[PDB]
Amino acid sequence: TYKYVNLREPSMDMKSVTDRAAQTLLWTELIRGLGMTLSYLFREPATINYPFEKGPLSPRFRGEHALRRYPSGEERCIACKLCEAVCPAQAITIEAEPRADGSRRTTRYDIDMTKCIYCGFCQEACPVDAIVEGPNFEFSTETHEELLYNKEKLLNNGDKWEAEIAANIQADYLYR
Amino acid sequence: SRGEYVVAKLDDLINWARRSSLWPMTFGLACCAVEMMHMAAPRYDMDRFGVVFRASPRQSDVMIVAGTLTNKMAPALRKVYDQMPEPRYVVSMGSCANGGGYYHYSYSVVRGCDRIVPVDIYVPGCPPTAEALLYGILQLQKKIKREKRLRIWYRR
Amino acid sequence: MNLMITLLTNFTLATLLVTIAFWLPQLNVYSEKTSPYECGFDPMGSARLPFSMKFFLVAITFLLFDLEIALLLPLPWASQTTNLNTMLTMALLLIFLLAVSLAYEWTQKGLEWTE
Amino acid sequence: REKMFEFYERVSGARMHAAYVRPGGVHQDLPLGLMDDIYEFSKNFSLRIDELEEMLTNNRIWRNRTVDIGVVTAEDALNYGFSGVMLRGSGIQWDLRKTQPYDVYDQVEFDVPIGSRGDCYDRYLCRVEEMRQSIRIISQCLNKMPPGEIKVDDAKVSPPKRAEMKTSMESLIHHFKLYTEGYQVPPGATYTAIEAPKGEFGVYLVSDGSSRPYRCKIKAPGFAHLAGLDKMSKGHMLADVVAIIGTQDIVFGEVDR
Amino acid sequence: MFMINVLTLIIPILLAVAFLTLVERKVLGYMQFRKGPNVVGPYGLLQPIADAIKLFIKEPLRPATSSISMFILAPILALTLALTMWIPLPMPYPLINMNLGVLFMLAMSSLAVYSILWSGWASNSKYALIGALRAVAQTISYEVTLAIILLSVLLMNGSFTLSTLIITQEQVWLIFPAWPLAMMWFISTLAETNRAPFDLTEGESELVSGFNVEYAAGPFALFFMAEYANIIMMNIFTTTLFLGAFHNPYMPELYTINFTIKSLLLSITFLWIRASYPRFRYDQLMHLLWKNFLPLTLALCMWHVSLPILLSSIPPQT
Amino acid sequence: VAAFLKNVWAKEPVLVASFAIAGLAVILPTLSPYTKYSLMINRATPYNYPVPLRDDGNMPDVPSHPQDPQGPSLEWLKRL
Amino acid sequence: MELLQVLKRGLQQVSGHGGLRGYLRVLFRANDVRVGTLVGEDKYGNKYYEDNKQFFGRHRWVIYTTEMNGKNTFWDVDGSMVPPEWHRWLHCMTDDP
Amino acid sequence: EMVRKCDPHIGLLHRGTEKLIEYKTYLQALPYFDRLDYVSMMCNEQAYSLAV
Amino acid sequence: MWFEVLPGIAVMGVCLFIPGMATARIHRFSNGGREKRVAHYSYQWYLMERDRRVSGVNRYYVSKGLENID
Amino acid sequence: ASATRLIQGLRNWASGRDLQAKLQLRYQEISKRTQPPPKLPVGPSHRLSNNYYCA
Ligand SMILES: CCCCCCCCCCCCCCCCCC(=O)OC[C@H](COP(=O)([O-])OCC[N+](C)(C)C)OC(=O)CCCCCCCCCCCCCCCCC
Ligand SMILES: CCCCCCCCCCCCCCCCCC(=O)OC[C@H](COP(=O)(O)OCCN)OC(=O)CCCCCCCCCCCCCCCCC
Ligand SMILES: CCCCCCCCCCCCCCCCCC(=O)OC[C@H](COP(=O)(O)OCCN)OC(=O)CCCCCCCCCCCCCCCCC
Ligand SMILES: CCCCCCCCCCCCCCCCCC(=O)OC[C@H](COP(=O)(O)OCCN)OC(=O)CCCCCCCCCCCCCCCCC
Ligand SMILES: CCCCCCCCCCCCCCCCCC(=O)OC[C@H](COP(=O)(O)OCCN)OC(=O)CCCCCCCCCCCCCCCCC
Ligand SMILES: CCCCCCCCCCC1=C(C)C(=O)C(OC)=C(OC)C1=O
Ligand SMILES: CCCCCCCCCCC1=C(C)C(=O)C(OC)=C(OC)C1=O
Ligand code: SF4
Ligand code: SF4
Ligand code: SF4
Repeated sequence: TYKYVNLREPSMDMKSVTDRAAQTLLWTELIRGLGMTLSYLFREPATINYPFEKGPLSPRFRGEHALRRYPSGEERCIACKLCEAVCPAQAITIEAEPRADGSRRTTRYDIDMTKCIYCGFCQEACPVDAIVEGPNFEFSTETHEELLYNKEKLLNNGDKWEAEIAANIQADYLYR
Repeated sequence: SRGEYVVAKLDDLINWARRSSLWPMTFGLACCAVEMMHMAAPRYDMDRFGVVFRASPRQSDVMIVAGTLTNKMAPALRKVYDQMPEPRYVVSMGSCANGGGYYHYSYSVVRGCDRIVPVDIYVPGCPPTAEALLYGILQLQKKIKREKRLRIWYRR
Repeated sequence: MNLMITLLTNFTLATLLVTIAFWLPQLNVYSEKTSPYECGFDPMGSARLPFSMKFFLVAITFLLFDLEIALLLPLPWASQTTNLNTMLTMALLLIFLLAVSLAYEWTQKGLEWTE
Repeated sequence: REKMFEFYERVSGARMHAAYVRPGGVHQDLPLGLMDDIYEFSKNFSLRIDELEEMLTNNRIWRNRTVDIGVVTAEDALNYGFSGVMLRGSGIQWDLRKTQPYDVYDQVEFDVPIGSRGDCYDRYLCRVEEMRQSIRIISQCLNKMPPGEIKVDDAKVSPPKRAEMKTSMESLIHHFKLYTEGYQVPPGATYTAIEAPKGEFGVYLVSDGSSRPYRCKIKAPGFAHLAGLDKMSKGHMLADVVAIIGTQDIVFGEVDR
Repeated sequence: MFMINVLTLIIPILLAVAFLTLVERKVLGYMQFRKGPNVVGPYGLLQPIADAIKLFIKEPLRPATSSISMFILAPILALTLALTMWIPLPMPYPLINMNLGVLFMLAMSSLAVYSILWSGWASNSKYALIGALRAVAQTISYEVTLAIILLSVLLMNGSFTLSTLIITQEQVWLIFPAWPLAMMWFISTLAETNRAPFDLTEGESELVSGFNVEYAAGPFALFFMAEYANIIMMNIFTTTLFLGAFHNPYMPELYTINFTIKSLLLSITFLWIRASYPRFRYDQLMHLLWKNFLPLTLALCMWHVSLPILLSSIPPQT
Repeated sequence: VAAFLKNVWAKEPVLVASFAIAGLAVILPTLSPYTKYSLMINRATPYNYPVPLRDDGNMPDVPSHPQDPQGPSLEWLKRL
Repeated sequence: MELLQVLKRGLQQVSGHGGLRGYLRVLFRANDVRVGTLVGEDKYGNKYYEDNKQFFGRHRWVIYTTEMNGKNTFWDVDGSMVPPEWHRWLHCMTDDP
Repeated sequence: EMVRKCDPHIGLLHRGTEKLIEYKTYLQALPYFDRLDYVSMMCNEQAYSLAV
Repeated sequence: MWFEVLPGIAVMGVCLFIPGMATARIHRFSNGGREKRVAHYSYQWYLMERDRRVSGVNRYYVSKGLENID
Repeated sequence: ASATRLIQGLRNWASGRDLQAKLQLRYQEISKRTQPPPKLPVGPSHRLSNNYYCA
């Protein structure tokens, strides 16, 4: 149930001594290393042509956050604050009140993307599938405050990426 | 005018030579540097873009702050950034370098490297993927492409 | 004459690649960019302190073995003489004396580094 | 390593930091088609270990940088609190997947590589042979995967499914209270240490009955290994101390917390 | 019309250095299962132009503690001695046909070390000091065989004339009677030119950059292009020594094409050794060129003195 | 002697090859028939001018023209 | 000989891009000249290609449009230009275009 | 270059993880463990999971 | 694939073909359509200076044969 | 897997191993990106009787 790595004694007949002396004087293992490197020279490299070719992803992938809607236009977020109660970095800040038809909705739904740890506890804690962490990962900004999303930016992320987020939830939701 | 055309083409030449020869520096801090090594890995391959590491700050062009900036290393970060010759750029990788991240309310963490150095590109993620980091690097190249150095010299 | 012209050309466009390296870009000089590099933290002491050589006996014996290729170097020409067995004996005497010196430097552990 | 990060990204949604293995099991079941791709990876990974070992193990320049470098005696290894390969390079037959086994490591058969000289080179060979044995354990785990659920069915600890959270009342209450307050851990303290690939990685967890930890000390192997760096570096040079810091595989996030 | 001959020598062997940077990065990439540059030009063919423009529009950064005179003189002397070691190389005709061109190559090798050496001293830094005295430890290791190997190979030539070395190898290559000298000279030129496994001066992992760790862009360019001019000149010199080709006095371009492709194959061989080996510790460097190569080099020096006498095959000195 | 020779060929084959090549370079020109021909070629190479002689009357071994049959000849070099 | 087949595949890659002009177009915009089965084209002009004989990562690509939302994207191709319905197919979140 | 004393100053990445764990729940304290040994992620998850 | 290193090498090949080829042509332009005279030894220089003296145009490469004598 | 048999044979000789049998670049042998919808099993406490939580 254990093995001795490097407990080999070399052979001391004249054949193996002459073989190791030819290995020393004529550099056999160095030519082995050169041969393996030359073998990789004649291969197809694994370099995908970004930005035209993309690394493969799954429908579980956790990227940019987005607030989803029902298939009628109504937003899903009913202000229940589980996503900011389970958020391990306190990136989500929610302020709510009954809106003009008496419905439980949010007035403030902020996600600080520069506190966010992209672990997806908010999308698995949301009882109505409102907050999700969608597929976008190419959203680098040139200023810090552009990565402090309010409710408007997250709803626009949902309206932007809904035709993909709905399909990824349709692909994965039986595992959840 | 002719001189505006000449300084426009020379701006295009120097912006081409600076965005197509970015030399980052071997400088990571935390988990993002593993992914930054994956951006150097043969799948995404920074070196096809001219992006290749130089360990010294004197011969580096961009500093990718890849990881968590604590209080104990913030003067080391500032002196490393200071020892880069101009033009030098800063790409902030990951949430801890962007805004403190998962250690934001900590006693020992600088809440974003933009308290220390001027930051050009903020790359979001924990970690951002190597593809997202390469997206941020190509956005930095697009930011260098639209610089107007000699035009603003010609107009001032 | 051609050697001086060639050396002047090489030195000239090696120093005209430096005078267009210092005067062409834009400088922003301040007294932290020109600080000594010590991987981010401030250097402890000077780099003009004594940097103790471990390979010092090999460094001295290099000065006694580098003279040998001021002595063994006429051997392509010394083979062109008409007293040739004497030349061959003296040549093998010189390489043998170099070899006996190297053997003595081995056996007293002179080629090893200190500490 | 990129392909295994694709395996993480498929099973959990993130390439590096998954938050997948949770108290109670794992978060989410394996997606369909994952294990067949793990088989297609593990079928070919041995040739990669072979060509790494071709480039380095019998190479004379690799040996002259690592054979007489960083020798650790056994008693000074136990005294310095070393663990993992740092013990196993020195010949200390100790592996927590054998001696103090956890979840199903007593149900998988593998070997433990034992070094002979305590140097950087035997620790290199121990890490290469642990890659070999990890391929062996992945073969045994792909063959012996059982059907069933992936969380503990104590639904006051692990959350219910979303198909039953939206239908049952108790499952909705348990979802609510586990994602806001969380489960209450009973009072007491444990020290649970596993064989991480760097050595004995421990958690000393102190709970006071609440839903939050009272204390959580993180024992890292790299802390004690980097402590022993100062003995291991004696009589060597800079180009050897870089090999000693290599063979003490340090990740400083666990060294510094 | 000799100044035009000097320019048509030294400007294409700057363009060859420039595209050697691209060949290095791409052959190094395909040996590392990746690609090299292919974005900047059509399959990377304009990447070195971007690197050459970039280093001379970046701020030069003369340091505060640097002794400035030697700090500026070190890359100037680097690129000067890198260019001027190409002039006795027969291509099949050298620029300056020297009767003792081999000793010119050897002495200007010995003077090129002071570029690295004064750069490490003048840039008053600790890593630069380590990179300079590791160049001392490397040069006292390779110079103690670089002259005896090059002596033993010219005992079949008759002189120190590099142009006569074409006439010497008109029948057989001089690697066939002297392949131990050839395989030892090749490692001595690896250790001469600070290339891997004998980097040891610009140590990326021990040091940060070694001697040129303070040199920002512009002066750093004249160490890097100097080093690559040294490796192309050194493979051309190795090719002239051991793989000397057919020379037609009426068709010189045949010899030019032939030694060009041979020296390109040896340049790819340098890139392929740099892509495959760990780096020596710089004492094991010294215990190689003194304890292993030097005894056998003395033995082969005895053999190559006695053997033209032994077979009545002493070559002519004229 | 084969035991010590195999021991030094097992530990230090570089030095065994060194002493073998050096011993051949020592002893082998003393056992070769061609070492005389080296000296004969070197003293048969005309660097200087063959300064002629005033013919006193009795020098029968010295020619009066280079194509005369008396004098030193290099037919041994042409054949070898 | 099979090097002749290699030269024939190179010349039919020159043929498959509409000649030398389109060959140089996809060369200088893509740094990649291999042909592909045209899977689709969105409402912006981004063309989406398969080649299942390539390896996993190279088997699906996009040639971006030259004008998207008023910006000249001839040289400034961008990863964020892909619409979300093609972002599953291109990133291999599904087999289905 | 012979090393006479090594003093590794650490804490340049001391984030104060295990004080932040005290103010967060067990599920919220789980992703701190991914970032300790950030090349051995699910092993740290497994160790924390076995402790809890 | 790997043959994409073959353009750059080829460019480097031309950048090693240009010097030596040129100097051969330069040795055939300054020296009357022939090779450059090699004077390693002072006798060769004496013959070369004799050629420069007997050319009549103060150029060593302009040769004079039996047409110069009667 | 698109390499010529000359380059394939040179590559197999240089590495000393059979490389087309074990390729590190993935092709159509891998799993499909679109999978059928699963039916995940339930645990032992998903019963309607003899399922008192205190037991
Ligand atoms: C110039 C054209 C090409 C030439 C060939 C070179 C191309 C191939 C290069 C491959 C990559 C090498 C990269 C650098 C590697 C550095 C390491 C290295 O080489 O170390 C040297 C190694 C060192 O070996 P080592 O380091 O293992 O030695 C251990 C030493 N002790 C025991 C003291 C610890 O080998 C040598 O030194 C051998 C030198 C060459 C030997 C040539 C001998 C020829 C045969 C002579 C005759 C033999 C029979 C006796 C007489 C019989 C008479 C009848
Ligand atoms: C009086 C009028 C003239 C005034 C003086 C100007 C003289 C000419 C100066 C050089 C040319 C100026 C224009 C420079 C390029 C401007 C256009 C440009 O930037 O095009 C972008 C394009 C690449 O697009 P990109 O976005 O990078 O691609 C993404 C990846 N698909 O880029 C490309 O496709 C490649 C761009 C190549 C740039 C030119 C080639 C390099 C420069 C050569 C000359 C200078 C150096 C000479 C040698 C010095 C020593 C080595
Ligand atoms: C007469 C011929 C000409 C001789 C003079 C010319 C020599 C040319 C080559 C130059 C050599 C110069 C340097 C030689 C040094 C030899 C001394 C030496 O190194 O001894 C030590 C060595 C064992 O090494 P060690 O002490 O353990 O070192 C530890 C670190 N490596 O000890 C050894 O390895 C043992 C060395 C002695 C035994 C060698 C046997 C070789 C036999 C070959 C066949 C016979 C050749 C004819 C010569 C007689 C040999 C007995
Ligand atoms: C402060 C730091 C330094 C800063 C300034 C740096 C300047 C450049 C330094 C590097 C160059 C040093 C040159 C040293 C002299 C080299 C002489 C030489 O090249 O000799 C080789 C060659 C031998 O060939 P030969 O056998 O004579 O053939 C002709 C007869 N048939 O000879 C020939 O072919 C003969 C051709 C004519 C030779 C003329 C005599 C030499 C002129 C020397 C100039 C000054 C050298 C300064 C050295 C500075 C060293 C740092
Ligand atoms: C011994 C041999 C040594 C060889 C050394 C050189 C090797 C490489 C040779 C060149 C290789 C190809 C270079 C391609 C350059 C870019 C071409 C291109 O497409 O540029 C486009 C760019 C932007 O134009 P845009 O208006 O955006 O185009 C929209 C199109 N509908 O527009 C531009 O970039 C503006 C035009 C710039 C043209 C620069 C061309 C390259 C110059 C290289 C310098 C050396 C040339 C050779 C000298 C010696 C031989 C005579
Ligand atoms: C040359 C190949 C790419 C190397 C890129 C290194 C960039 C800096 C990353 C920092 C780093 C270094 C140096 C490093 O060596 C290392 O060890 C594995 C890390 O992880 C703990 C690092 O984070
Ligand atoms: C006209 C002369 C142009 C010289 C250009 C010099 C700058 C190019 C350096 C590229 C480079 C090369 C070749 C290189 O060898 C290298 O090592 C892997 C690098 O990364 C550390 C590089 O950046
Ligand atoms: S992914 Fe995690 S850190 Fe980010 S907002 Fe959601 S719960 Fe918070
Ligand atoms: S958990 Fe969902 S519904 Fe509740 S507050 Fe958060 S996003 Fe809104
Ligand atoms: S942003 Fe997160 S994943 Fe990234 S380095 Fe920081 S702690 Fe690690």
